[PDB]
Amino acid sequence: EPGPYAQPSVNTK
Amino acid sequence: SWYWGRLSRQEAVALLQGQRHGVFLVRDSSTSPGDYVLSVSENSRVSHYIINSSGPRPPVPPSPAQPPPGVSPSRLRIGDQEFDSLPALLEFYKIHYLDTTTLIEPVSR
Amino acid sequence: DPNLFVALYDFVASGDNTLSITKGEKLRVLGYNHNGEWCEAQTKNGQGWVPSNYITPVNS
Repeated sequence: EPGPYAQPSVNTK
Repeated sequence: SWYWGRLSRQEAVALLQGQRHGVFLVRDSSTSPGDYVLSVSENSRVSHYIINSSGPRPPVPPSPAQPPPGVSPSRLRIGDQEFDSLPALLEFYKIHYLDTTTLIEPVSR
Repeated sequence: DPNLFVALYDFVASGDNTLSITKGEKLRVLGYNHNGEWCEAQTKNGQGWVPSNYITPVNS
């Protein structure tokens, strides 16, 4: 749902 | 050259479409007011990262040493790192491994 | 506050989006920023961009 853009973070679970 | 203002999403893609790797450019987000976006023509796919940028030209100053109400600097911010402006931002993406390989030069020449 | 605000300090503008304003002055804020950092003030002189902290609603 909350996927408006890519957003470079590279974390996740 | 790299600072594209009022660049429509469909336009960016139509420009980067079929463009060799290394081509990148900044553009104002559509569903994000006062927000920039990093465009990069990947391997047959143009990616677009969301970036934040101050609204007005004037830089907002800080409040007195006392408790600052709604403290929100106008500095640049992107992901887990901040920057002074777009120039520095673009440089980062070119020096970092965000998308496929590193950036080379802006869509312009 | 329909459009009644006041500056706590003296702000200076270089003609840009900002507007040179003094401290303790009352301005009409009819514009805000997406992040809430800037504040668009307006007075008899015209409109101007004033910080979100340097300005504050009038005494109500």
